[PDB]
Amino acid sequence: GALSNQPPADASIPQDVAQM
Amino acid sequence: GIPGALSNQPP
Amino acid sequence: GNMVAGIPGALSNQPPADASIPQDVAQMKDGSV
Amino acid sequence: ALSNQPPADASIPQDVAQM
Amino acid sequence: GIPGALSNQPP
Amino acid sequence: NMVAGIPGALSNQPPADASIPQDVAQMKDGSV
Amino acid sequence: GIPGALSNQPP
Amino acid sequence: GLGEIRQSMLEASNVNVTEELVNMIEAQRVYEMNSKVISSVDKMMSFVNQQL
Amino acid sequence: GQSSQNTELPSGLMLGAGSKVVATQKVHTHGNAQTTTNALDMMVEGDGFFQV
Amino acid sequence: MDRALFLAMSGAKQNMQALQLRANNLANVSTTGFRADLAQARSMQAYGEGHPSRVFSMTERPGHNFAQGSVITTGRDLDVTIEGSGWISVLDHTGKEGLTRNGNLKVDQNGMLTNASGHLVLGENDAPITLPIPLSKIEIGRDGTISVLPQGAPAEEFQAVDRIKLVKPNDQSLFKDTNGLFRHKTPNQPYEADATVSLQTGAIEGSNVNAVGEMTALIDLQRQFEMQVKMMSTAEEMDKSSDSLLRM
Repeated sequence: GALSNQPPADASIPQDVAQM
Repeated sequence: GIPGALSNQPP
Repeated sequence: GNMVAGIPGALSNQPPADASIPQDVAQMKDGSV
Repeated sequence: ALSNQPPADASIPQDVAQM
Repeated sequence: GIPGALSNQPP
Repeated sequence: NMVAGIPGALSNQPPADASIPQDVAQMKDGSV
Repeated sequence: GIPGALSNQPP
Repeated sequence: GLGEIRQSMLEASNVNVTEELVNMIEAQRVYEMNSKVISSVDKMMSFVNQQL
Repeated sequence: GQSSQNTELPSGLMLGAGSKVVATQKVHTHGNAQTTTNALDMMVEGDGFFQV
Repeated sequence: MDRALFLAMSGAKQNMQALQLRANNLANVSTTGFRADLAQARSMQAYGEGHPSRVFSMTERPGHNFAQGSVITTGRDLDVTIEGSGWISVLDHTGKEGLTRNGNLKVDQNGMLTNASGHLVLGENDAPITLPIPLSKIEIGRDGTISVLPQGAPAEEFQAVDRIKLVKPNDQSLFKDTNGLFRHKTPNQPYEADATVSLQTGAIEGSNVNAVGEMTALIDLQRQFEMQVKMMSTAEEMDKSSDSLLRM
C-alpha cells in the first residue's frame, strides 16, 4: 500500500476522550 | 474531501 | 476528477423520500465534484 | 445493447406531477 | 407490443 | 526488542476491559 | 522470562 | 364564602367505588394490548436473524 | 422539521413516541356527611380547610 | 446483488414504520381527546429505462380518525367535551394557536384557564381566558359560556366572564403537529370561532382508537413483513448459486 518510513502508531480506545 | 466526512482523530 | 460518489448498499437503494443520505453526499451521484 | 450516451437515472417520486 | 403492456415512463 | 502480548480475543478489546496482566500489556509497546 | 509465565512442574 | 363548621359530623371520602372498578377494567385491557405489541415486535426481530 | 409541507405524503410521515401520565389530578368534590355522637369531630361544609 | 434484496428490504423496513405508528395508537388508548392516526402504503414506481418491474412502497399518514371519542362522565364542573364535531382553540408554550379536544380544564393561582396539558384556552377576545381570582362557583355553559360566582356573593349574582372559543373547520384540512395539536395545513389562516359547536359539560372525551382494528392490522403487517424477509433470503441464495459461473 502506502509504504511509509516511520512505524504507524497504535490506536487508542479510551473510555473517556478527555482522559487521554 | 467529503464535506460530511468523519475524522479518525480525537475531537 | 470527474467522479461519482454515494453511500453504497441499503441507504441509497431506498427511494429518495426516505432522506437517509446527507444531501451533500447525495448530490455527488450525477458526476459533480 | 451498447449505446453511446450514458443511461439516465431512474426516478421514484411520491407524485408523478412533481417530477 | 404485447397488447396493453405497462410502460416505463412517467404517465 | 520483542513485541509481545496475548494474541486474539484479549488483545482486540478496549483497555477498559483490563483482562490482560499489566506486565504483558507493556511488552506490546516494544520493550522487553 | 515472562513476568508471570506459568511453570510446567508441580507448584 | 367560607364553609360552615358542623359539630359531631364528619366528611366521608368522595371516592366512587364503581369508577375505580371500571377504570381497572380499561387499564387492565390496555396493559395487555401493549404487551402483545412488544411480543409481536420480538418475534419479528427474531424471525429476521433466524431467516437471514 | 417541515411537517406541514407534505404531511399526507411519505416525506411527511410523523411517528409518535408513546404515552405518559402528565398529572395525578385531585378532585376536591364535597363528600357525604357522617353524623357522629362524638363532640370533638367536625366538618367544613363547602370551601375551607382546617389548619394544624 | 440482484436489487430485489433492497426492493424487499425497503418493504420490510416500511412495514416496521407502520408498526411503530400503530403501536403509538395502542399506547394512547386512554388519552383524553386523542385522534387515532391512520396508516397506509403508497406504490411509487421507479420510472426510467428497462422493464417496468420495480415498484417501491412507503408508509404514510393520510389522515386521522375524527370520530367522536369515548365520553367519560366525571361530574366535574371544569370537565367539558365537544358534542360531535368541533375543536377548542389553545396556544402552546410557543404561543401558537392550535386545535385540541382535551377538555380537562383547570384554574391556576393567577386565574388563567388552562387544560390538563398546560395549554392556555382562548376566548372571544382571542386572548387566553382569565377569571377573577376569588371564585366560589364556576359553571361552563352549553355553548362554551363561562359564568362565575364571586366569593361571598349571593346566588343571584351570576354573570358570564368569557366564552370558550370553539372552532369547526374542515377536518381533512387539518394536520396533527409535533405536539399533538391540530393546525391548518395552509399557514397564516385564521381559526374562525363557530357558533354551532356545543360542549357537553360534566364529561371528558377519551380517545377514538379502535383497539381491535389496530390489532387486526398488526397481524397483517407481520405477515407482509416476514414474506419480504424471505425474499431477502432467496435473493442471497440465488447469488450464491450464480457464483459458480466464474469458478473453474
